[PDB]
Amino acid sequence: EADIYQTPRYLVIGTGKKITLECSQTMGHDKMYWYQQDPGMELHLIHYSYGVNSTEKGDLSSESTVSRIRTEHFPLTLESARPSHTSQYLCASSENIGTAYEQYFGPGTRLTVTEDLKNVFPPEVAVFEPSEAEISHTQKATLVCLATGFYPDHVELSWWVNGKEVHSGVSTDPQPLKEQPALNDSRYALSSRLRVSATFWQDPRNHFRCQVQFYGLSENDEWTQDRAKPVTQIVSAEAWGRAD
Amino acid sequence: NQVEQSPQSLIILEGKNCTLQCNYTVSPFSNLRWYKQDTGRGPVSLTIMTFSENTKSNGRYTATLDADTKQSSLHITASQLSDSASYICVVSDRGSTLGRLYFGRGTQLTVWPDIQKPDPAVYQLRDSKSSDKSVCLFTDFDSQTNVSQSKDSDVYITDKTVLDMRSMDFKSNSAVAWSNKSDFACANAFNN
Repeated sequence: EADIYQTPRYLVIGTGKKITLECSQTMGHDKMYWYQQDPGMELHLIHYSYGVNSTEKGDLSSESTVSRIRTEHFPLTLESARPSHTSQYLCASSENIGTAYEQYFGPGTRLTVTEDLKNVFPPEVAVFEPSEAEISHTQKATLVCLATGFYPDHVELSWWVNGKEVHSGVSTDPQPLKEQPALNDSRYALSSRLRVSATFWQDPRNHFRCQVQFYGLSENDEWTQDRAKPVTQIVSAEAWGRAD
Repeated sequence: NQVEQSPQSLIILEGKNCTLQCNYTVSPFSNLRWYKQDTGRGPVSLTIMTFSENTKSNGRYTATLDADTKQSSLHITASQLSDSASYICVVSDRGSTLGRLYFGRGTQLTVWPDIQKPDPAVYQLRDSKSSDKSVCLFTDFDSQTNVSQSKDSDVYITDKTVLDMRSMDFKSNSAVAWSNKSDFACANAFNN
């Protein structure tokens, strides 16, 4: 049973570091693959294995390495980190008999190579109460949340109402935004909207909280700047229903 | 060896039954698969065909394999915005053991909502916590509307994003924008 398990799903790393993405399959599939798809492009197989002790490349210019010491593990690796590697990473495995089945559910590993790491910044969450106008006229309140000044593009926003993460009446920007596009290392920004019935918004017992999961550094990484160490964490902003 | 997919990009509305095709150049075949990779997520096995006909269903999905096997078509019925994703057609040189799969660049599928009883409008929102900054929101506009991008270094504008209020069976698009005070007003913003 069980599917596949890639880890980490998120991680920021400074050039020159030894990265070792890992993924395993509780399905016994002998065949495993490793795809990479830069942003705005399709899948490109880089490494594949038919089983233990078998390692094969798809794109001669890979720069990464793999090891199939076990049937369950096919961990990929990139000795020295480089900003050219910055992209997504998909681990794959396929059935062994009959009409080949394939499931590289591998949620993927979001990788971020940073030219030195003093360029890591957490987000600044902020919620905005609905325009009374919208309400009077529409009779529906729409809350907005804004993630600002955060690098790298590794976040997961969520809205919690009275203690429950909701999905209905919610829409986030599929793609974040660059505050200084002029910079290839420009800090990002992301918005999100939540809509409900005015009546619901007007009730002061109703609690609203826009949660944001940020994936920064690990407690071990070396930090020296005169500011808090941008470690993987969470930032939130909340609001309360008000009649007015 | 050569996997050809078309269209390459597409945009449609709900309730509509779309279809797309695949063509290629491989010596032998055995498996033909269609996936539904989502933004930042990994692909999904929707179907796998063999020398077995040009018809296999799975819910609102319908695959179709060419007789001589030179092209296939994935027929989708009553489109749902949740289906909006890129789909890849992948073939393989037969061999559950020694067969390689060639993916197609795919086709970015896009699904907008049915715009019935529209009502475009821009609202200025105030900060929950006392501050001097704010944001303008444009909402309830037909999907056909296009959201121009600030292009103004100091202004930030998000692309339209739809949300669905199941409880009320309502779906409304909406784009936001904001700046760092000064020469800013919901009027000039979102201006063509």
